[PDB]
Amino acid sequence: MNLPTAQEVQGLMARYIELVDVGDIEAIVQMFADDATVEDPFGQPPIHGREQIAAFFRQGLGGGKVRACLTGPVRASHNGCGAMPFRVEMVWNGQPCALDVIDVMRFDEHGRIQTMQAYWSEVNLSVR
Amino acid sequence: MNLPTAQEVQGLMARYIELVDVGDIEAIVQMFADDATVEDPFGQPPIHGREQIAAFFRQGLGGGKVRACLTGPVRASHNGCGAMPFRVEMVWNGQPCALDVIDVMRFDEHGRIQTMQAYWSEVNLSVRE
Ligand SMILES: [Cl-]
Ligand SMILES: [Cl-]
Ligand SMILES: [Mg+2]
Ligand SMILES: [Mg+2]
Repeated sequence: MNLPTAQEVQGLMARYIELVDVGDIEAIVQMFADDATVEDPFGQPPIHGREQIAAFFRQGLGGGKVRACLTGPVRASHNGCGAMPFRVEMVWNGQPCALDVIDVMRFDEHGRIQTMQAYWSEVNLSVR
Repeated sequence: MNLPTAQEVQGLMARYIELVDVGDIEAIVQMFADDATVEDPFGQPPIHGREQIAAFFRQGLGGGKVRACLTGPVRASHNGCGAMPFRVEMVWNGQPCALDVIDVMRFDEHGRIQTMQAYWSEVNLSVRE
């Protein structure tokens, strides 16, 4: 509970996708530190504020049917950071779709997230 | 090339992995901006400039026997950045091992790598496959 060790990073990151897949918005939002920023998709301004991280997520996961799965292991550093590949199954244009995503996270001392960057574009989005 | 779009970033990144996979250390370096910054592994201090970058890559790759392959699609942005998952197979002490990596690249307006972060560690080395 201090800065996560690489093995522990592999744990918080993978929690984090479970939770997202099970749809627990409230549990997602206790993972973020108070000053934490969300860039999703990377390219677009950091979000920020705990009401605001919680409206972000509630806009993405509210309607309960999203499924998110890792598609390879969590790469983890020794300075409390990591990156992961995954896929998301969602709805676009009324129809089911997927989306391949990569997250990079830094974990502050308190084992909470501080930055989250998500990489994807249309170029990753596939209609099923 | 100017800043790269998203489709252009997917293609630049995938070529980096080939060039790595074939071991053309001058062609790799030349993908980088003249003043580019490598952090590999992210967290060890940034390797700066093509001289230093060349010394780095020669020391990883010059021994031979490294092969590198993507393991899913490149995740691109519209601000010339991306991210890709890949696996590096090598031979250590004559035992083969696999290393799972994600590189994160930021490209300039010539379409040269400005900055490369490589996320991995010792969790990510697996010495039976
Ligand atoms: Cl992977
Ligand atoms: Cl993937
Ligand atoms: Mg090849
Ligand atoms: Mg320049």
